[PDB]
Amino acid sequence: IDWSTLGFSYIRTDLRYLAHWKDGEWDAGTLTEDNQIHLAEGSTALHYGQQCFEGLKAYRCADGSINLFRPDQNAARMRMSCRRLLMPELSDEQFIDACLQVVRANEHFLPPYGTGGSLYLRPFVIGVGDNIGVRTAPEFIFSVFCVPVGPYFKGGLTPTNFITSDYDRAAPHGTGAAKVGGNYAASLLPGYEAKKRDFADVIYLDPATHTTIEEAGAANFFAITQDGQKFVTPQSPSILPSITKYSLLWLAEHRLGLEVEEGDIRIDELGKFSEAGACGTAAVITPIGGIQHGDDFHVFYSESEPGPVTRRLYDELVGIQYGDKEAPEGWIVKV
Amino acid sequence: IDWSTLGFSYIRTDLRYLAHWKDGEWDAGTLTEDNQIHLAEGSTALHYGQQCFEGLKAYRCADGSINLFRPDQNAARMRMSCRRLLMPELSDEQFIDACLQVVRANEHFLPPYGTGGSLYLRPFVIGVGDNIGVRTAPEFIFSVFCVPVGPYFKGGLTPTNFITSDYDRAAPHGTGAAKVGGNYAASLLPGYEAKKRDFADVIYLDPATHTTIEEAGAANFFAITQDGQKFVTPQSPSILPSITKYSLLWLAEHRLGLEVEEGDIRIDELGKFSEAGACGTAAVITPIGGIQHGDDFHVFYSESEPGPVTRRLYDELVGIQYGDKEAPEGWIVKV
Ligand SMILES: N[C@@H](CCC(=O)O)C(=O)O
Ligand SMILES: N[C@@H](CCC(=O)O)C(=O)O
Repeated sequence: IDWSTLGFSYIRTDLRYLAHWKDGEWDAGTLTEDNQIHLAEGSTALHYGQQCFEGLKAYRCADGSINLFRPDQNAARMRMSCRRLLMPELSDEQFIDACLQVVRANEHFLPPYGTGGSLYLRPFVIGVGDNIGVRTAPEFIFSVFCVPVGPYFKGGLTPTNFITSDYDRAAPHGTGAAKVGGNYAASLLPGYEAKKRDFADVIYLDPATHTTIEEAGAANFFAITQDGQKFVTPQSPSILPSITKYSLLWLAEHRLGLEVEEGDIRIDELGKFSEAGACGTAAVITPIGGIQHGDDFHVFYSESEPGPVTRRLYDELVGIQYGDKEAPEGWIVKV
Repeated sequence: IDWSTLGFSYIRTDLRYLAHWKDGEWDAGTLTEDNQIHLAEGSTALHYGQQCFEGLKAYRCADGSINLFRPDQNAARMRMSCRRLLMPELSDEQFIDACLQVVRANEHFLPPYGTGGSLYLRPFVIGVGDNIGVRTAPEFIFSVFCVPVGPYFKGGLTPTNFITSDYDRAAPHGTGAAKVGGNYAASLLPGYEAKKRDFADVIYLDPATHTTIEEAGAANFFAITQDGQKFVTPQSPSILPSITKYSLLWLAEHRLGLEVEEGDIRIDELGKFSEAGACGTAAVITPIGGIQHGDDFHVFYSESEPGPVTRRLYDELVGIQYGDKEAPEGWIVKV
C-alpha cells in the first residue's frame, strides 16, 4: 500500500478474470483468487509460443472517478494478435467487461490521486490443452489480472539512452506487428547487453537492412524535427501499433497544432530532429537523451533534460488519462 | 496400444521428469505423474515466450535393447537455446539422465520392433515465477515427458509437397537458430495456409531477400544434385541446426560416398537437383515431391516415389536408430 515507492513489479492482487475456450466458443468467464495458471504439459503456449497479451491502465481522477484509457483499442489490437497466431478472438464487450470486472473487484489497489501510480491490467490469451506437434491449440485461456504500479519517473521526466543492435526482435514479415511473446523473447539478449552497457534498452532498426528505425523494445519511437514543427514516427509492418503512439499522433495534430508524419527515420540522419523519445503504456513517453549507433553517441536535445515538445505531449496525454485535461471523444472509459 | 495406427499426437504416458531452478541452481529433479504444469499467472514463459524445447526418440531394437539417438547433441543444442533466451543451462549429465529416467519408467509405451514406431521425448525449459515486466524469469522449470509416436508427415518414404510463403518464421538476426516457441508461433498462420492448399508445410526462404531456401519450419531441407553425386543443404544463421541434418551430412560422406556441401540453394535453381527432402526427428526424411513457388510447381523426381539417394540415406539413418546397422561412435546410448 506504500504507493510512493511502488515500481513496476508483480504484486498479487485479490481477483483475476479467467475465461476458457473449447469446442468453438468462450465461456462466460469468472473471477478467481488463484493467480496460478494450470495447463497441459504439452500446451502450445509453452512449446510453440502461442500466446499474446495486452497492457492498459486504470487511473483514479481528482474528483474520485476512475478512468480506463482507450480499452477499445486494446480489444482491437489483441484481436489482431490472436488472428496472427490462429487463436480465437474476444469481442470489445467481453474484453472491456473483463477489464472492468478486475478493476472494480480490485479497486482498493488503485493508487489514489496524488501518487503518480496506476492499476496496470494484463489481459492475455494462451493456447492450452493436450498436444505435441506444431499446430494451433484445441483449447485456450483468456485471463486478466492487475497489478498496482507506482510512478514511472520518480523525479519527473528524465531522459535515458538507447543503443542500436545487430539483433532483430522481429522478421520483415514476422509477428512484430502483433503483441506476442516471441517478439519479446528475442529481445531478451540484446536488451540484456544494452543494459550491461548502461543503456536503458536497444533501438531496433529494421530487419531487412538496418537503416531505418523500428522500435525501442517496449515502446514505439517518435522524433520532432529541429524546427519543432513536425512529429515523425516510423511506419513499418513489423513494429507494434502502439496505442500511446497513435494517441500522441492525434494529440500532436489536434492539440499542439503540429505537423504529423508516419514515415521512415534513417539512423544516419538523426540530426534532422531536435528531440526524440519512446512511448508506451508503462513508460508513457520516455525522453531519449541520446542514441548510440556504432562509434558515435548522438544526443538530440539533452542527456538530462526532456525536450520542450516532449513535455507538452507527455503532460497532455498524462492529464487526459488522469482526468485533469479534457479527453478526446471515445477515449477514456469511466469505471 | 495399437502401434500400427500411431501418428504424432499427444497420449498421456505414466511418468514425466520435472526439475526446478531457483536461487542460482537446478535441483536434482524428480518423476511425477501429473502432466499439468502449474505456474504463476505472470510467468515469462506465458507472456514473453521465454521457453525452449528439444525433441528426440528412443527406439526398440530387434535384439530387445533400447536405443536413444544422439541425446548429447540435443543437450548441447538446448544449452544454446537456453543461452539465447537468458535461461539457465542444463548439463548433458542431467539432460540425458532425465530422458533415461523417462524412457525406463515408461518402457511399456515403447513401440515394439516391427512397428515403425518410437518413443518421442519432449524436454523443455520455461521461465516461471511471479513477474510483469519484460525480463528473464526469477525461476525456471525443466521437464521431460514422452509420447509413443509413428509418422509425422505420412509414412514409408511417401513424398509430400511444400509451398513457398511471403511470411517469415524467423528474422535474419533473430532466434531462428534456437529451438524456441516464438519461431513456431510465427509459422502457425503460413503453415495453416499451406495445409489448406493441400501442402504438407511451407518451405521458408531467407528473411532478408527471399531468394534462398531456409527450411520447412518443422524440418531442415536437403537436395541431391542431378548426377546424384552430391548432397546439398542450406547454410544459414537463421535456420535450426538440425541433428538429423548433421547426421545425414555425416552418413552421406562417410557411408554413401557422396560429396557434401552446406551452401546456398536459390529457389530459382531447383532444376539443379534430381531429388529433395525434408529431415528431422519427427520427419525422419520426408521425400519432397515438388515445391510450389508462385505459379510454378517443381517436381525433382517423383510425386509418388522417393529418389534413390533419398532412400539410401533413409535406410542408413533409420537402420542405425533401430539397431539394424552399425552406429557411428558416440551415436546411440543404450537405455
Ligand atoms: N508489454 C510491455 C508493456 C508496454 C506498455 O507499458 O505499454 C511490458 O510488459 O513491459
Ligand atoms: N519439435 C517439432 C517436431 C520436429 C520433428 O518432427 O522432428 C514439433 O513439435 O512439431
